[PDB]
Amino acid sequence: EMTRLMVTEKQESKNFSKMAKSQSFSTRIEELGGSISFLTETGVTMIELPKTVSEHDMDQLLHDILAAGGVVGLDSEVKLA
Repeated sequence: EMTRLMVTEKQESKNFSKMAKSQSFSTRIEELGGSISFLTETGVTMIELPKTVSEHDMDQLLHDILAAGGVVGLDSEVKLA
């Protein structure tokens, strides 16, 4: 299970592009139950994260997104709930 955030990398959040690609963010949610999805056609990064992660991993890792300027949009909560 995993809630997918559609992040967009552009002059706004292009700081996020390589953040998600970083060794830290490559793994962070993947080991929790979610993962990364890059849609490089337009510059979107869909982060799937289950609310079954620890609140730290939920809040602060989806916030790691925002730390990178990455903007979070709700694709779907826990694999399309």
